[PDB]
Amino acid sequence: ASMGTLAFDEYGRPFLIIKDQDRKSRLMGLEALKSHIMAAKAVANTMRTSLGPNGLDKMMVDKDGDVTVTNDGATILSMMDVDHQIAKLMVELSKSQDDEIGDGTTGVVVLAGALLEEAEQLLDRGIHPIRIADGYEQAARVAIEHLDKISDSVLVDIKDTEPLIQTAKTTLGSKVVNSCHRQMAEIAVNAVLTVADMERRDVDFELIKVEGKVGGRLEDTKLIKGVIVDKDFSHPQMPKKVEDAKIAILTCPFEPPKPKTKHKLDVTSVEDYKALQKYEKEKFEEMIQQIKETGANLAICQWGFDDEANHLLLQNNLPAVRWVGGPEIELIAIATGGRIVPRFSELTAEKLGFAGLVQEISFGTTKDKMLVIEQCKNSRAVTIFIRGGNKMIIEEAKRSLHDALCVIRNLIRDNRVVYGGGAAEISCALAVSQEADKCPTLEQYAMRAFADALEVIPMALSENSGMNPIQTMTEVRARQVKEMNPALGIDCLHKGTNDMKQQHVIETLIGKKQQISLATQMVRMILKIDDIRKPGE
Amino acid sequence: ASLSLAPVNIFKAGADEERAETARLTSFIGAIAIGDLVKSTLGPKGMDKILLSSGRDASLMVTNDGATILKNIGVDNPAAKVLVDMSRVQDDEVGDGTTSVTVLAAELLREAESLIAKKIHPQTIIAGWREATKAAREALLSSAVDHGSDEVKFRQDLMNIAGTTLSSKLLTHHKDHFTKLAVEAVLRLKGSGNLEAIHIIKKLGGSLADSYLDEGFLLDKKIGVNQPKRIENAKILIANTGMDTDKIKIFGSRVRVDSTAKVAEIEHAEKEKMKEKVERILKHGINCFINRQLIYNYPEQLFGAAGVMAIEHADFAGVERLALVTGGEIASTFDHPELVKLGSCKLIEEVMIGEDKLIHFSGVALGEACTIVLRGATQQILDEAERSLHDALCVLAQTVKDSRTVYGGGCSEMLMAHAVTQLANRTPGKEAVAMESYAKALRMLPTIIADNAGYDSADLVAQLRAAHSEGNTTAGLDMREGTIGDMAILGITESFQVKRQVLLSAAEAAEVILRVDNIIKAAPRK
Amino acid sequence: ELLREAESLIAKKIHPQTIIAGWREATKAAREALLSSAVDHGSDEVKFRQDLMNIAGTTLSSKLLTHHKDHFTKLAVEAVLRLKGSGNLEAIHIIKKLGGSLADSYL
Amino acid sequence: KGAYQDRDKPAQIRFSNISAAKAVADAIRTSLGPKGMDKMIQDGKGDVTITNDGATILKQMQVLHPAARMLVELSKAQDIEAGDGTTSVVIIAGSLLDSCTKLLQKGIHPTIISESFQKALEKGIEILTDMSRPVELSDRETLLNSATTSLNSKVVSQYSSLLSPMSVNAVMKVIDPATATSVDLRDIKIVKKLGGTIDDCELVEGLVLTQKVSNSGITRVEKAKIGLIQFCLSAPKTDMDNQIVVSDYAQMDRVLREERAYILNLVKQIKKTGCNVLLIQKSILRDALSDLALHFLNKMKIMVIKDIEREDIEFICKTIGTKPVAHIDQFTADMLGSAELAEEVNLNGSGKLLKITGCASPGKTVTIVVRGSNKLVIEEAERSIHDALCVIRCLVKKRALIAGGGAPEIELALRLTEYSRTLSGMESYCVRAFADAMEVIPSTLAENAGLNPISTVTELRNRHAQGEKTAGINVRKGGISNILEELVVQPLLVSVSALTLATETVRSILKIDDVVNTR
Amino acid sequence: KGAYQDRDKPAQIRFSNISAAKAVADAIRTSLGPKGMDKMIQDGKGDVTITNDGATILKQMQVLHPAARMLVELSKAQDIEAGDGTTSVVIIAGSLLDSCTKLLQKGIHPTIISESFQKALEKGIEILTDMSRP
Amino acid sequence: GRVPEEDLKRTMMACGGSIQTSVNALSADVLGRCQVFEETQIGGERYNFFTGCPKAKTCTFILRGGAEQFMEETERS
Ligand SMILES: Nc1ncnc2c1ncn2[C@@H]1O[C@H](COP(=O)(O)OP(=O)(O)O)[C@@H](O)[C@H]1O
Ligand SMILES: Nc1ncnc2c1ncn2[C@@H]1O[C@H](COP(=O)(O)OP(=O)(O)O)[C@@H](O)[C@H]1O
Ligand SMILES: Nc1ncnc2c1ncn2[C@@H]1O[C@H](COP(=O)(O)OP(=O)(O)O)[C@@H](O)[C@H]1O
Ligand SMILES: Nc1ncnc2c1ncn2[C@@H]1O[C@H](COP(=O)(O)OP(=O)(O)O)[C@@H](O)[C@H]1O
Ligand SMILES: [Mg+2]
Ligand SMILES: [Mg+2]
Ligand SMILES: [Mg+2]
Ligand SMILES: [Mg+2]
Ligand SMILES: [Mg+2]
Repeated sequence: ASMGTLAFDEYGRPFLIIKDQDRKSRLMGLEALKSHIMAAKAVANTMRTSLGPNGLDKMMVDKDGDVTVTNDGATILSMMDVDHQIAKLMVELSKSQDDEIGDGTTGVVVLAGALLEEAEQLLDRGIHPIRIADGYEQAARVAIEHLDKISDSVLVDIKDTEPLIQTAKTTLGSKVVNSCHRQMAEIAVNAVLTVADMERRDVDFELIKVEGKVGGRLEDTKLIKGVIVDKDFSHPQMPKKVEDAKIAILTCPFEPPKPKTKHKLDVTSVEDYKALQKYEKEKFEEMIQQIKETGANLAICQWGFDDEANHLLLQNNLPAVRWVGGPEIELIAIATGGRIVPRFSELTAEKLGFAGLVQEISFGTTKDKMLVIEQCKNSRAVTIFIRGGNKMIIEEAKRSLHDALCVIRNLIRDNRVVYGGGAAEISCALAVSQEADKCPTLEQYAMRAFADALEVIPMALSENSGMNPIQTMTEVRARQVKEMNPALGIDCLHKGTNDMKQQHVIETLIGKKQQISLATQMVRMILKIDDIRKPGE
Repeated sequence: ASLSLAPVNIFKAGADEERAETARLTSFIGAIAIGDLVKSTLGPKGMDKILLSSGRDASLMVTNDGATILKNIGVDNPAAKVLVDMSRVQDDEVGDGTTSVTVLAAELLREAESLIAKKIHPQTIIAGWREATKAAREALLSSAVDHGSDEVKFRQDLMNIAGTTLSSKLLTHHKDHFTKLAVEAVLRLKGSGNLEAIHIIKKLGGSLADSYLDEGFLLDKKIGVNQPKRIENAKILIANTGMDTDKIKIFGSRVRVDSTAKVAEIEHAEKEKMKEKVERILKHGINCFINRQLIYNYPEQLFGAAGVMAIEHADFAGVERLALVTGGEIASTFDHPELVKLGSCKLIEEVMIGEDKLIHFSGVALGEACTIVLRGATQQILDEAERSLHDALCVLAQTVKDSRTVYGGGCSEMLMAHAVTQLANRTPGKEAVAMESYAKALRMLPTIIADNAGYDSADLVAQLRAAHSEGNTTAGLDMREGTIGDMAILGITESFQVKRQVLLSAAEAAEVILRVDNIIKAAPRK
Repeated sequence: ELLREAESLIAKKIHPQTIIAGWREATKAAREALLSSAVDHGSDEVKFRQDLMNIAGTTLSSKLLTHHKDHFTKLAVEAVLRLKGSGNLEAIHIIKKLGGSLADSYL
Repeated sequence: KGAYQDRDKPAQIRFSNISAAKAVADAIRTSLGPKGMDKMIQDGKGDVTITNDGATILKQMQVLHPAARMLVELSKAQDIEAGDGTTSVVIIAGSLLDSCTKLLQKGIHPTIISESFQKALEKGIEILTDMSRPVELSDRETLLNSATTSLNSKVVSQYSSLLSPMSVNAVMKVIDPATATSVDLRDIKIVKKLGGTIDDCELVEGLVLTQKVSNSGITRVEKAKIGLIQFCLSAPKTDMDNQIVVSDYAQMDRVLREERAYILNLVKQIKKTGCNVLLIQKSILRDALSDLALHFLNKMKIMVIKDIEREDIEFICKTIGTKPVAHIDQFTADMLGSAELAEEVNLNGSGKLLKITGCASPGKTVTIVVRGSNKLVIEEAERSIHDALCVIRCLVKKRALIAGGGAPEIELALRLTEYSRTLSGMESYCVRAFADAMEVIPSTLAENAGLNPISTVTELRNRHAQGEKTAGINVRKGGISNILEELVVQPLLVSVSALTLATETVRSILKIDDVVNTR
Repeated sequence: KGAYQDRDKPAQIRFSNISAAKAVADAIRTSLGPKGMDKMIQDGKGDVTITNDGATILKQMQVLHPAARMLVELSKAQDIEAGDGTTSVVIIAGSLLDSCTKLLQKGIHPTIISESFQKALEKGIEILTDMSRP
Repeated sequence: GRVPEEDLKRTMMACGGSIQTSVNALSADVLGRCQVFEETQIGGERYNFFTGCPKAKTCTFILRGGAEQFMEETERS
């Protein structure tokens, strides 16, 4: 574009102000604003086709050629190798929506792009970009209040989980896993409700292990109330099933003790050598005897062990797992109700965990084995074991189920619920239009633009569903204003009715509010930029 | 406007973003390329490919396995990579169907491109395909038959399934031979699914019919120097001890003395420790000692002086298979002999195969593991025979697990297509036009099977479709003469597991490739 | 489209001489059907003029002149009737003058 | 009108494979038979190789076409199963494929060609078995004749008079002739030593070692008691980390003295058994023979050979009845081997050899010392002697003998022509192709001998039709004759395995229809 | 569900043309009116030209986009027929296309836009004639 | 563990204790105190909150926003 400085002097002497000013570029003012708006519109029009049940996916290829098929706006924009700084800002915006909510990552981008596209026409008419940003802030406040007004509430109890299942089904309608729609919603709900702190209103996702294994069918995905590990029993002649398992969780390798300090044990005689030999033997025997006397029928170590320990476990009928990772050790403890023991001397019958079933699982013609721990009493940990025909659908299933879990988390944090299908956006657009009518200052135009931008989500849903955008949206808006019903939206699935409260299409109020707030704040930060400086090449 | 065709390009130098039609074009072309590649290997009259790597090793493989073919090609189309991974996952789940799932996915995607050209949304298409998948699932499951109860009929079904799995492969030359081999080898597992128990030894030379299934077991390990070579009524100790400069696990331990005499005393004490270990071993009352780890010169000498055949450096798989074949317990501690179970076999000798000697265990106790000696004229023949045997053994194991069987020769695909057709002509809208395409692909499967033989695929598939519409649910392709016949009589039966997996994985991959309307590539790492 | 169908048939394993044979038979059948469906009104002067106006309208429908089709149809028909049966299309000179609307065009 | 066959790449691939295979066959056709010559092969690194062995030639020339690689593997498989016929098998495969050329052109399906070839193969196995005659391993003249036949093709054929009796003695010394069903040629050790000529090759009944003697002055030992020592004669070293901490001046002298005393006690326990020859295994991580130990052994008049390899131990024990000792406590007299002589012999300034000759327990093992004027001729002498041993091995495995000089191939051509005339159909063309393909070995033998191949092969076919089924190409007279008077016989196993493996390789290559370039 | 519109290149081309035209219009928007200023244009040969004339400006800046070339031809036609308004005409064209942007996005067919624009044009000629005075 | 030095010094100034290199004299004068300690989720991250310190001579801003540079310009403001 334009250069930093183009004089070189009114006297002919060199004029060097900035380093590599000749290789550097600069864009200033309205042309800079329009470049920003063009970039943002490009990103938003890329994303808008991945919106809604009839939304399509994108195939992302990384540097090393790995393929990722997804409908998740945050994953798409993260996999996208963007160079434009405004596109980077939009990627950050979507990532922020994903961090805070875990859903809406495409709505935020579409809405921000629409806001900037309307600011484009407002700037053409000559309004100051800061005035545009302030009108957008005003309209965003109005829309947030209207969302709080039209919101509904759902019960987050563990007895009737139908509202939560409906919410999760709405969230998962747009993902490839809608083939197992209700199974996935059920397992997301049961997962969060099993592991969720109702009193604190907190949900720790480290306690939800989402594991995937190629093979089987997507319908085989299930919720394990317990843990799955990628290990097998240490000895090949151990039993592959253990019922009523009393579990000893240990972070001590079944090996002779060893000081952490630099140590040298000196052997100075045949008697010293034989004493050392007998010490080693008796250490192994004493370890196994302590584990047996604790009453355990199963051992789980974190640091692996050797041939003598393995065979002694086998002889003493103590199936054992080794080389289990720290996180899985923690999850097994939490699930079985056991305490992690750092050495055998500290092991007691009360520190043991209990699992009604510990089994080794095969996966066809593979030679790889997995260990399932389940039938615990009150497991505060849980595992989601995902199956499918390829790693692409497995990864998409993982991220979609993450979206569902995050949505249930947002419900546990705030039970208020708005109805989707663009209905909430149409209602907020109506409210913003009314407030713009009551506004007599120059921000009227910015607020009308905000309404026209809010209306892009119903239009996008209709377009992706093949309906005519303008016709469908105007008819449902007219119906909303005539018969007061903010649950009137786009019949994306062609169920006949436009009532999203009847179709059980459900969004989170904090989710929608976060969408609107993030889009408005980022659009403000973009409109406030009027000069770009970048290094050459 | 668009991400790519905008006044500003939003991408780093080297990236790209194919939009709707361009993306669907590259996806369909990649998938259909993969499918056209992997077909012509489909069916009894399918032909093999030469892989001919281009690395500095220039590996050379002659394969008929679709999974192997797809694994060994340099693919750069993302949809093609999807199909490749799908075939790999099929090969992991079951051992057969890796070419049929790929061909099915490719044909479905061809029909989907046709429908897109017919101006049908690639969500109406996926909807209709899901309905068709349901119909096909139900038709297949209703057509399945189970014979696991009847032992004789189950054995016959196993022989027929092995024969059908081998028909397509290089072993069809000696199919009646390798079928019996594979069935006996899978029955020797006694219900277990451990396919590692079935060891396959490829010995260059001899004819492919010289291959056999050892009545006992064979091991490619050596015997010690001063130790016997023949042992009758062998009592065997399978171990995982060190027996090789075996040091006390205390690692800070060091010998620090003031006298070479004391150093010599400590060395003698080490030797005495090894001797006492060997004596504890011999107190089990054994004639053979197998160790997963090495056996050094001194314990070798001790076992020789004791008259024990000491086989060393067997591996984890070696000792597992030996425990399965003899009944012993892999041990590492010898302070409780009453608790260590020993293995038994009537005889252990050394036999010759090709130019190499192998330990031969005859008269074994359990036999829950097997050894198959594969002989052949070329290393390529041997590798393809191993791959084909692996296919057959995996399928027979999966059938012993789930005894449900399903007739082959296109009977199953035609039955599913018949059900999909009923659903289609009873359903309104363009979902019917997509179900009809689903059925067209299902029919195109046996169409390709017949094409690869050289028959009038169109005429024969028309006859099959007419038969399955009339109600002859057991009509299939008779590939001897090139007509239609009764699969129940001809013995052309497949595993319901494998056919269901083919169907479902193909439909799933086609769905996941069809949902794509944009391909955003990132700058190659180069 | 014919070549697309021909690729489909080749994939169906049909010889590209059996295909040409059937295509020649089909061309004969189509020729005869077309020739039997054809109608002539050159005798009746009024109906022939109407057919000329209809043909000009159909030819212009696909083109940028469909905006002023009722105008350019009359233009083209009058200009072709001014030739008095001759087929010399060089006799019809067309002068493109930049400016004015497309409906300002005239004969 | 059947199926159009819209694709031509399968046929192109078949034709390319056939062309590559026929090219390999025609390249090595010149190294077939007694009148065939050798090829020199200079590797990329510059390793030169003169050879007449088909397997060696094909493995050494880095062929690139897949079909040629498969023919290489075929020749290796024939070398394994029979050790002789590695050129005939490749020529047969190439010829069968060259016939598949015209069959494919005629328009027969590759599957039909393969099945008809399997039929012809079974019939040919029948024919060869009918031709064969049984043999007793006691028939030393028959064994000598088999070995001479195997050697006639090789550079070592003027020395056949020397290397055939050796190649028969060696195998007959490493097997129990009454019960043996095979032989392990690792029991026969071959020692290539430059110098002299191939007429200097030797059969040593005892043991031969390239390791040098460490003692100076003690090179010859009569009435030798020999012991294998797998432990180290040097200062003690525990398997654990060991040190000797000195804190007083007296401990230094004490350390030196106790080291001397340890070593001396070791060598005295060795001498006490009567051992005068000591083979010490090779030891990394520790000195197997310290300077003190060598001094003491030499003073005690004991020959010492260290650096024995951990893979030659089983051989040395099998040879001289020794038992390997890994702890000095178990080193006694019953663990020794008695040999009537152990000498370090010099070979006319061309190196040295340790020969342990004479043995009270000479257990089924022999060694062959290969001499020669060049590295190339030595290597080819080794390969040819291996071919002779493998011929004797074939005779041991299958007690059946077949005539040579292209007689089996000609009988095959003839009887399979008859079989083809009887098997009317489209298989008839393929079987007749199989027959005319097997008619190529006699044609090649004639061409290489220098005769008119057409006339010679027609005379052979005519005489075999008359009934002289033991009639072949007499390169000594220059025409056809009863080949048993020339004593050209070979084990039936050679021809049978060659035919079988060639047919399997041809069927495999016919089942191929495409080539991919993986990555 | 109507017609899927399996192809997006038509829409991309429409949007690119509209963008190019709007860019030309916005580039020459500053040379409109009594308070508008002139542009200097240095040809590749170095021939300098200061001007406020829309036709001259557009002919002298070697526009490359097809739509921009067509706007140049439009301004030349206006210079022929009237000799005044060569900037207003280009600005009007660019603005009409900038409106076609949002219409297309709303999902109206270009043919419907064209016909409705013809209707509006006829009505606007009527309105301007009513405004006129002899 | 591995708590940053600045956050430790702020926790000290807030709760009212001292940082101890030795655990041999852990008196109530050196221990700190707050009315509430919690670990909560804040936008994808987990944060430890010490709240209720009445003698606190320190405070901690927690800034939200949709981009790294958004939050950086907020911090600069
Ligand atoms: N079954 C449905 N019917 C109508 N609208 C739906 C349905 N499911 C989801 N939507 C709407 O689609 C919009 C886009 O959500 P989606 O794209 O699936 O998630 P994200 O926006 O997080 O990627 C939401 O605003 C929601 O209201
Ligand atoms: N003897 C036979 N007669 C008829 N059809 C057969 C026969 N053997 C196999 N098939 C068919 O061929 C297919 C198997 O071909 P194969 O090369 O194994 O493909 P995949 O690798 O996908 O299993 C099956 O669909 C089966 O119906
Ligand atoms: N003295 C001989 N007279 C005639 N034919 C011979 C004689 N010696 C060998 N042959 C023939 O030569 C062939 C062996 O040639 P050789 O170079 O060893 O080929 P290959 O390596 O394939 O055995 C045998 O078929 C044998 O019949
Ligand atoms: N003194 C004036 N006061 C207000 N408007 C004026 C005046 N002079 C010209 N204009 C307006 O400016 C326009 C002419 O600008 P000009 O640079 O000639 O553009 P164009 O070449 O497109 O006509 C006319 O539309 C006219 O209404
Ligand atoms: Mg969502
Ligand atoms: Mg198969
Ligand atoms: Mg026209
Ligand atoms: Mg030979
Ligand atoms: Mg003017």
